[PDB]
Amino acid sequence: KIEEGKLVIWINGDKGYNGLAEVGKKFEKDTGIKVTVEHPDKLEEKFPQVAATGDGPDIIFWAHDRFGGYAQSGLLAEITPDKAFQDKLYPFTWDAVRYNGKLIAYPIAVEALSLIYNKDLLPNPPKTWEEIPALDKELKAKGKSALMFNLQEPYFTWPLIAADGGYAFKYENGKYDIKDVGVDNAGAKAGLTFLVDLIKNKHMNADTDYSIAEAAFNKGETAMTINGPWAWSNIDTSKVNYGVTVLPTFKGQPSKPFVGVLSAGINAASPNKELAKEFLENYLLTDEGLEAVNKDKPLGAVALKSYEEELAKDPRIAATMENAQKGEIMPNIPQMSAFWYAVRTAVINAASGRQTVDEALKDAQTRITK
Amino acid sequence: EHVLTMLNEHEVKFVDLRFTDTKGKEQHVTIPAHQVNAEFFEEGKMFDGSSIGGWKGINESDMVLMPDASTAVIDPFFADSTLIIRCDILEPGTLQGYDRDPRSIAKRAEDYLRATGIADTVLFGPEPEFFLFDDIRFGASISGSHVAIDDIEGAWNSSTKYEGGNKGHRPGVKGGYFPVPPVDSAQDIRSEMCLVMEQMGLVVEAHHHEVATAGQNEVATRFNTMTKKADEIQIYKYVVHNVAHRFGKTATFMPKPMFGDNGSGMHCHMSLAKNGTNLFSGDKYAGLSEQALYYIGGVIKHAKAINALANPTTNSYKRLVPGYEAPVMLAYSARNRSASIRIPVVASPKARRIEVRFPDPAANPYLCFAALLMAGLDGIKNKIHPGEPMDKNLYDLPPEEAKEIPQVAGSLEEALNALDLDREFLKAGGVFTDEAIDAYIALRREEDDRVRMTPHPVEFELYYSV
Amino acid sequence: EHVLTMLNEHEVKFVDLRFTDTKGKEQHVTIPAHQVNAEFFEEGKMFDGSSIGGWKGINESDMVLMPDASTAVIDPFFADSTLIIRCDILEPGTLQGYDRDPRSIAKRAEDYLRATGIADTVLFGPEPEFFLFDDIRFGASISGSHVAIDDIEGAWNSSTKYEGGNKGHRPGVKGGYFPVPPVDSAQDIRSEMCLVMEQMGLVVEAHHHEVATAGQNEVATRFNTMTKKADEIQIYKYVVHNVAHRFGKTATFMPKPMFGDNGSGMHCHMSLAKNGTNLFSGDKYAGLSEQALYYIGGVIKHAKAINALANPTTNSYKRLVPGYEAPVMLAYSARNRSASIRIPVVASPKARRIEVRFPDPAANPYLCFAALLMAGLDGIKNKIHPGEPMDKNLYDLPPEEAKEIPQVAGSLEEALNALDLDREFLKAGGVFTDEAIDAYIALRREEDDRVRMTPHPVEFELYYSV
Ligand SMILES: OC[C@H]1O[C@H](O[C@H]2[C@H](O)[C@@H](O)[C@@H](O)O[C@@H]2CO)[C@H](O)[C@@H](O)[C@@H]1O
Repeated sequence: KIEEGKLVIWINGDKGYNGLAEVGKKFEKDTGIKVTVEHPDKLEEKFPQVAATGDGPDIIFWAHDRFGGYAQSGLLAEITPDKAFQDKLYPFTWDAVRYNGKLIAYPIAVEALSLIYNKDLLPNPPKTWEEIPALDKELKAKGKSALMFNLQEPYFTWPLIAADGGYAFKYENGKYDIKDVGVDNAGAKAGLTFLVDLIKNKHMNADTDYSIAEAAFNKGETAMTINGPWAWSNIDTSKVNYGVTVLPTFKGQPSKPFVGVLSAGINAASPNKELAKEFLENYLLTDEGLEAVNKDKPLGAVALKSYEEELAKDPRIAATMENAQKGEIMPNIPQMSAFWYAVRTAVINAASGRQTVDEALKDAQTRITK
Repeated sequence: EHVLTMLNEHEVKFVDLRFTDTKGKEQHVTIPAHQVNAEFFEEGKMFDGSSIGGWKGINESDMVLMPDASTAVIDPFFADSTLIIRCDILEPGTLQGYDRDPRSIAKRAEDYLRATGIADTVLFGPEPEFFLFDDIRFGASISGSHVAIDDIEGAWNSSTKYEGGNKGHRPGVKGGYFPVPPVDSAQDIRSEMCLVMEQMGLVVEAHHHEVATAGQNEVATRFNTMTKKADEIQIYKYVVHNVAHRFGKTATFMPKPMFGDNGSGMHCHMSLAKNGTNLFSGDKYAGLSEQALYYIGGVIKHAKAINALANPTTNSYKRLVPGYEAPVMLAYSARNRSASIRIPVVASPKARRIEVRFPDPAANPYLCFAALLMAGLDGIKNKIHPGEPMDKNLYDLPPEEAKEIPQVAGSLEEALNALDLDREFLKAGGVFTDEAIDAYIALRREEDDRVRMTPHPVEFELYYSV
Repeated sequence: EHVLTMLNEHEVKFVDLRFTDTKGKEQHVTIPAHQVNAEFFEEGKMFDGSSIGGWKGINESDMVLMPDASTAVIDPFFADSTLIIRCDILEPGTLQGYDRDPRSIAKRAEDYLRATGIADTVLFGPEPEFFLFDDIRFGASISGSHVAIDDIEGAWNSSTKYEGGNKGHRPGVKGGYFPVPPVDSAQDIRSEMCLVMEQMGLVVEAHHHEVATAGQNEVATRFNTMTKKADEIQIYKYVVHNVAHRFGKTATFMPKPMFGDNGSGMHCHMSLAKNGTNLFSGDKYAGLSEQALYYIGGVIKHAKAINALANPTTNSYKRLVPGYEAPVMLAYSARNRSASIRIPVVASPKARRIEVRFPDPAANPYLCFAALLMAGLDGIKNKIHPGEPMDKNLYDLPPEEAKEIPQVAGSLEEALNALDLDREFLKAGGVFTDEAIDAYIALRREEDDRVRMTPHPVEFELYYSV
């Protein structure tokens, strides 16, 4: 079970782990329990492995889609905030962290992808995916490109796949039907085809990853990128003149991002649960704790009503909420990990031209309803 | 993954792998649930090809059983919890899809549909009928042959002495259409079949006693996309056969078990679609699109070849005989039930479709449906016009111009021969290979021979005193 | 100690001591659990040798039953809790291991393998097939003889009158390969056999109906080291026989109970290993090591002698007859199923092995497996090359060069004679003694005589009117 009489936290590398570390600091200065903040690579993958052995962090932060699986494997402790503490948070955010009716984590923030554009190359962002090719044609003549975003993570591409009808698991009478998947239907096929055509026709490259896309927009070479709130910090730092807005429509329907609820879970294997709960509910989940974190890497829309209230007014935040509203909150069922790995292969194989769209989506469909 | 959770949710002990042979008969093999792993889904399981009729020969026996995770459903009859998973038959290494695998062939045909861009999905609504008996006996040896049918509903039992008395409320010959119980003795059983069919994913629209005495019955199910429907037919038959068995009966999908009363048919309602719109609705005859008409023309042009798959038994032709209601005239109409192609008159254009009436339940789902499609497509690609609808009368009077208008094959051999010659429309898109077709024909010719070569009881009546 | 705790954990009242005789039949004797003490394991229990066929004679009757504590398993059929413990037969005082004890012989053979250093473990994956009937009657006296088989699945019953009606869905002749129920009437029973087999330590891979009408079936189990597998075969048979009995059936492992339909075989998959690596994978033919080829050469060189153990009944030769699929051609191939040695085509080199197809389930596990090994080793030690693989055809056409290539023995006597002459490879390492071999041969010659001397029903058909 290990741990000690201290706190070890694991959070993804794209989040404000230094803001989080500033919050451990006044936990410790006010308590004697020192907090250690780490951001291992693949932590979402590494957790189940080391926690399974009874070790790992005291507290784990990830989007809520991974939590149903952790809970089913028994890796998380059931938390118990009272109705007063519960009351401070938006209720749709506690729903995201419920597995078989029990709460298995504290909801922190609401994440949705947005279109980010360079106001200096493109004062007015395109309203449609369909006018992007033309747009690229024009910029390219000027040594630039219309759009670049991470193609290696299915999370970035799902909004387009889902726009005209693709879907993960059908939500039917209080639950998700694991055998009803919409990764190979006509909307999903139209969406991926459109993407592959972008590449085919040299508007985009099959290899773009997170870093390539980020450096491109931050250096002024591409006019738009698609990313979450956590990327805003580096943009600010590069001083590009950027706007954040709704994603473009495809076939007249809104792009539909999967929405993630950034969440903090307590290792079932920790000796520190009480410490952990003090920290979360009394240090981090305050206006002050959230703001130390948000000044490091922006969180998006926060689940704490009080702070959220001050947060947006911010047009970046308003846009985040609008894309979120057109999207769908992810399922947290154990099957989310099969879905993601199947959809990850499919896109890469299709973008790389190793498989046709029809072949890629069909394999994915088969793999999932495995 | 859905499968791996169904295994835990139902505490499954076994997995029953199913597939269909060329003749259309569902086959199976079972493995313990613990043999189901990640590998299983990506590479399937190996089995001997040479064992199934008309498949691999002397040298290339081994082949692959590829589980189709979308088909997972619990078996409602087996004693120990077991999950059924339909499989396709793939060539080893290449993992392509065996030329002779009827399910692969049907899938190929759905692919070719999308490819030609004519439509994106095919809709099949077959209506298989069947019989429920109490006793079925038959045999054939050098010194003779026979067949004896028996059921508590058989009109012939009006005179039979029964242990606890003859309660005598039976459907007379051709008198089974809807007398309420007790004349209809199969209400409870038809419903169990319905409930079970639905537990297995089918959607039931209705159930009723059919025309013939002695237990002809029918369970009507909702249409579905071509390949999924053929799967449903297999399940349908399975449920019918097994519920009957559990009730102390025995069911048969033979097309004509009795001379003198109704045979069992399997009408096939069809229509095409693209992006949710019904490509068969239009301003032409009875609410049809010109596409529908070309389709009909195709079916009519290749009828005799389709027969080899839709009426694959010599028995099939004992149903398709110059009778009044015999669906043997190759024509269409919205009324004339002499026409093998009826046009349902319905209000919503969303439900416009055609009904090809000559198929029987003995037909291989897959191959029958596929052949129907391919004929339809070839009717479209080549804008084969139907001609005008027949609204006059059937085969008898007419008899004016000797009434030699189009007709379905009159014997299995004739149908097989048509299939032989008229095979191009099936080879289109590489759906059917010559080898597959030739193998199928060979399997059926062997069957045709048994019947052609074995003296028939009636021949004694007719010629013993010659 | 594990045994003494199993006694308390399952509140065992009896211990059933088991062993196998020369013919291959499992034998047993029971003692109250309270008779199991420390002594029991170190010195075993005494019993009369002279009682078992082909064992000690007139003077040296007494011998030792040595419990092998690793084999402890609960009997799933007996009414009172009882623990089964397999035993070896040891010579008294010396406590060596009786020359004629088939399990001792098999152990000796595994030892000799390690000794030659050729490999450290042998892997056997036999596939015994069997039949499940309802009625079996036979007899022979001065005035005649007969055998009558009956099963609800038998095709011949298509004409039989049954009390509650003939439900008639039966597998036709050679038509048992996979029709789903109700044609296949043994799903529930095959699974009980599986569950029970596993409760007894076996690991099941699959179960299915076999080719023949009238109840041919098969339960496929995972391979294991040679001696442990022969133990598994005995348990396997026991489970099959007893589950059948409990279901109102009767099972037989006879190789050919019916003329005109499939016999039952027991293919044997084999491979060798050392420190976890498969000594049979290589760059040679079909993924084989040159060691595998020498092994094959050995098996082929000594085939006729192996026959005396792998096909120890006159009946065995009614399965091994010039037929198409008859595994009688002494050759190897990865496709040609005319070849008695198939080479499974598999991806992982970890699973590379050979399949010797001619064995039947009547074979003594122990002696059959042992003889297969010894022949293989002698093939290695003497680098006996296989020659080239046969990929042409079987016994019929060919018929070119009269096709007199290697073949398995054509009669039991011939096989016994081969074993007589070609015994050196078996005596190697002192595994088989001359006395053991001569005794075995004598037991079988007595059996061969009954069949050779008793008039056969067919002889009347052929010669009564002579
Ligand atoms: O691409 C699949 C991946 O998507 C989501 O991960 C997001 C995460 O929610 C965001 O917070 C941000 O960090 O980036 C990730 C994509 O790189 C799922 O939460 C995750 O489970 C999934 O594997």
